[PDB]
Amino acid sequence: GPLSKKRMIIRDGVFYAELFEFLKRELAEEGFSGVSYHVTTLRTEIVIKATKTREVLGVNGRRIRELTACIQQRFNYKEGKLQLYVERVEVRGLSAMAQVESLRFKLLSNLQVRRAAMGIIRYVMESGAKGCEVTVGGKIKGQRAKSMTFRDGYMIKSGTAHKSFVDSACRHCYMRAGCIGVKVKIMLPGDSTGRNGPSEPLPDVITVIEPK
Amino acid sequence: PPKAGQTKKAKMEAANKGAKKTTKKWSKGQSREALQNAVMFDKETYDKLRSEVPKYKLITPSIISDRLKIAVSIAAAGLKQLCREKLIRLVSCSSKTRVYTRIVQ
Amino acid sequence: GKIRTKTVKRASRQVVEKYYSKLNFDFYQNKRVIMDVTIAESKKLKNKIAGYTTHIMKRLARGPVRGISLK
Amino acid sequence: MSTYVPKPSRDNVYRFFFTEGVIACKKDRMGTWTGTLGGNTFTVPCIQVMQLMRSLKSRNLIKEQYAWRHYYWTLNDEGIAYMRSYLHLAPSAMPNTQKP
Amino acid sequence: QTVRLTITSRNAKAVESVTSQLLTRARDEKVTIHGPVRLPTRTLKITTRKTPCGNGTNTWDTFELKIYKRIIDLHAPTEQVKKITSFTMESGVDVSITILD
Amino acid sequence: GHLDQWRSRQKIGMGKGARCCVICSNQKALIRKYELNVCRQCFRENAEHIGFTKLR
RNA sequence: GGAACUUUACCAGAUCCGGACAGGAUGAGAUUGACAGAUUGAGUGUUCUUUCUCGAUUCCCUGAAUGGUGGUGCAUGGCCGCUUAUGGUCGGUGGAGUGAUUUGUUUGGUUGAUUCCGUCAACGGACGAGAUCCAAGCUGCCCAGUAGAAUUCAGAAUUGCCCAUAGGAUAGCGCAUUCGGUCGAAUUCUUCUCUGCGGGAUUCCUUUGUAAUUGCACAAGGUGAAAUUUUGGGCAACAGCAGGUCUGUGAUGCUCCUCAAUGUUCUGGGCGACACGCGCACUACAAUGUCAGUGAGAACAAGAAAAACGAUCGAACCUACUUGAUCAAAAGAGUGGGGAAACCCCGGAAUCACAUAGACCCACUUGGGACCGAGGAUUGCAAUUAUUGGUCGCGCAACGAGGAAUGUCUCGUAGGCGCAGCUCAUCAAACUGUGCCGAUUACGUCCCU
Ligand SMILES: [K+]
Ligand SMILES: [K+]
Ligand SMILES: [K+]
Ligand SMILES: [K+]
Ligand SMILES: [K+]
Ligand SMILES: [K+]
Ligand SMILES: [K+]
Ligand SMILES: [K+]
Ligand SMILES: [Mg+2]
Ligand SMILES: [Mg+2]
Ligand SMILES: [Mg+2]
Ligand SMILES: [Mg+2]
Ligand SMILES: [Mg+2]
Ligand SMILES: [Mg+2]
Ligand SMILES: [Mg+2]
Ligand SMILES: [Mg+2]
Ligand SMILES: [Mg+2]
Ligand SMILES: [Mg+2]
Ligand SMILES: [Mg+2]
Ligand SMILES: [Mg+2]
Ligand code: NA
Ligand code: NA
Ligand code: NA
Ligand code: NA
Repeated sequence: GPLSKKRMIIRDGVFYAELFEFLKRELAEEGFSGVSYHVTTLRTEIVIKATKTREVLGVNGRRIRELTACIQQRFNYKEGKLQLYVERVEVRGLSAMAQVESLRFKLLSNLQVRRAAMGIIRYVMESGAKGCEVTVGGKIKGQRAKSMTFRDGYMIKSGTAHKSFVDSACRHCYMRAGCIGVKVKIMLPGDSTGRNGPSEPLPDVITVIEPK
Repeated sequence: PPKAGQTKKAKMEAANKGAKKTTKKWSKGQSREALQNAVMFDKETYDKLRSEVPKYKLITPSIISDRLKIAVSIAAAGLKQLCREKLIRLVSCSSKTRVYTRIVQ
Repeated sequence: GKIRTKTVKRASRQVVEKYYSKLNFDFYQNKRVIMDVTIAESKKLKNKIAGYTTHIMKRLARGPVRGISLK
Repeated sequence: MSTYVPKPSRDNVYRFFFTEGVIACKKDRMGTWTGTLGGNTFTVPCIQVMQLMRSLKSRNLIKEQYAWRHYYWTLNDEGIAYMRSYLHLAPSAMPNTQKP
Repeated sequence: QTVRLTITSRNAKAVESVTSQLLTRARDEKVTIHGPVRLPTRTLKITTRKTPCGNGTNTWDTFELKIYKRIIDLHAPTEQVKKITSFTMESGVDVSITILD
Repeated sequence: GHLDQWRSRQKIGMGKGARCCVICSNQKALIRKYELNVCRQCFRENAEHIGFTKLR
């Protein structure tokens, strides 16, 4: 029987959740910045966003075919019905998932916490971001655990508008003494096109037309 | 947990063994006298209903029971009969409640 | 409690400065002017601005108002 | 549910692993794993294929990923060469991921 | 021969940016149309505790998922209908072809 | 012999032992509504990717 | 976190290695698996007797490794709760101090509001508040063969003289009413319903009101569907807590066990065990009632399955109708429909109503059903420690309004009343929502916290 329309979207959501999780673990070393799919009658067209496009494709498209085999076998895709593409992030410093993975890799490379977190913040605001906040917590200064937050710029924290103007991501960094949690929130600037911006004015800002 | 200080197992055991019954009765109560109401009509009681119950300004099954020392179930039955013979008239009526009154002249 | 916050008061002072000639003593015609000379995500704030612009205009007709500069 | 894998079933699993450079198997002790191997199809218990990939991973012949009760194993360059030696396939034979 | 066009999606904006396109393409095809009906919006509700351990005030999390559905009935042949539907939709919108008798 | 005795109750496939969590294979506090079969704790982390949004 | 097995972490016992890999001793006989008898709780090759089968996958021992609902939340991540439901918080440059620090961020009025106006050694900013978002009410366009309505033809029903076993009150004074099975046609339309963007409300209007001696505002009334954060929620800063969780995870450091295991399965039991104390509910103590009838009548919602199995559908899931029925309930069957605005469904919920001329009549009583006995059916691999209904018994079990104390609440609210989802093979005195009937009191204060 056809699944109820309320059961088809649940299946579609659960499938995307698993697909997102698989690529997060597989493409952690690259700046995996989301995945989108477009199911048509002929194929599926799964598209992967990452900062290091060359590292996810491999040589002569080796790794992207390994990922295609992974998804094909997991979800039982007939041959030729699944296609995978990878596209580059327009602004690397405006992606919280790419910046949080960069920060986690810095910490695992024995970088200093204040130096690494500060280095992320400058790069984020060199890219045109309105604000940025980086949080690092865990066993940084000894047996006792402390959480240190570094801020710069604007950042709204209340209401629902902060879910469309702020890009956020968190990661677990497993160090020798224990796991360390890193959070990166980036307040996106507005865009006329909306390609890498919320594309709407701030909910509280009120501009007045200059008389002509 | 609030583990009581210096409380024994013998202290525990003696506490539950003495905790049966005893403390109760937080209300005064103020018992009442029983109501001896007849469930069927006697000759003299039925005579009162046919004569004394009319020419009452307000007639109600609970009132008649308070006068003739009878149950309300048969007090209402007699009132329905007195209406069938037009001795009393029914002013207010429902399934649960009936009000009667004496006829004029 | 119906105080106009500083976002409404500042924006309504900007509108009076820029479009004093077009404004009036009534809410509904002024609110129409506020609709196209302002960009805001919220209709409620545009409604509160139109209410305070009319309050400024009634204040201006009686005398000068601090915070409003008309050349 | 036994980990005493047969030699023919190990060879069939290794043949699928070389033909398709990846094997995806569900993490459950009951249940069975299904593969094609070009023509027809074959089935082996999930615990047995997981047992084979434990050996390969401990020998650094595969890389292992796990997400949502599902395993993902991929042969590496040393693992591919071992499969050619074990399956006795002639040189220049490569998996569909390697093949253009 | 009436053909039924069923559109359903999670996105309110995308669910009718295809119905408007389907309505427009058929108007360019001059095929008589029974207007797009907005079927009732069904909300999927899941209410769970916020905590992972059962400590503190018992606070809950109400999660909602809305489904938007539209239908267009048009008197057009299968070939003509396939022309109307042969264009790129957005992600997360599925369109169903159904023939009514 | 021992092979048949192994996991006999599990192959029956009824009760809370049969049902587990599709993300972490946990048998406690499972959301079976809409056939999600997701933990209540795993749901709150994956609710946005599935499509559920937190309003009112 | 409603535990029959499982879950399950505990207890009494029995299996398996799910000890990868590396180095050695065996080895094409390394090993695997087993019918019969007995060992055993086990027609459990667990082991044993006896052999057959398998085949280089494995066994033996040394290190190692893995797994764990093992410890430690006082080693941690993440999330949550709380401080803390109020209005709070922080730089830069300038001023003041030897300095911690201070000013800004202050007093006056106002506001739920560090909300505004004014003043000013501060000037410029940032976050929280507000704004934003989601649902309700009023309304626009769109819209229907998954929603409906009004007419016109036909077909059928009532039809006028009627005064209840006592029969009051309550609209009618060109064409008389009905008839979702009469499963009848035709035509017209969007009054109800569906809904993606809109509109609409803001102190907008008025006081010879308060205040004003600029202002920011306030109170009554008006307009209005709505009259003050419109109503109800969601989000919610900065600083913390040795708050909770290592029993959510393939989140995790250190440490513990690791082949008669703290791993993992299987059998059985336990989590339920009762002199007792406490939290939170359910049912009551009756007549503004209990029974037995009859009427009119909601809203939110849920409904079936795979790379399995049979011939792309078809069965699981929910139901309606009929039957069982030539005689109890609960059942059991057959047919059809529904992937869910399509079937359930014109969603016949219970409070409620009844001038029902119904029974009871103040009593631990036809109140109240605790407790227990016997029959029967259903769910399940398994019902004993009653799984759950239904039938007849018990009702002589307390309980007649509850001491000191104490919880929550301001209008479609409290209280009452059901219904759905969720846990769910079976099982709500639970929670999460939903609608139904619907008040008393206050429009305050800083006495208590
Ligand atoms: K279900
Ligand atoms: K377990
Ligand atoms: K913590
Ligand atoms: K505060
Ligand atoms: K100084
Ligand atoms: K006040
Ligand atoms: K909160
Ligand atoms: K905090
Ligand atoms: Mg803000
Ligand atoms: Mg707010
Ligand atoms: Mg139970
Ligand atoms: Mg265990
Ligand atoms: Mg664990
Ligand atoms: Mg703690
Ligand atoms: Mg200060
Ligand atoms: Mg504070
Ligand atoms: Mg057991
Ligand atoms: Mg318990
Ligand atoms: Mg019984
Ligand atoms: Mg519970
Ligand atoms: Na200074
Ligand atoms: Na300063
Ligand atoms: Na641990
Ligand atoms: Na006080």
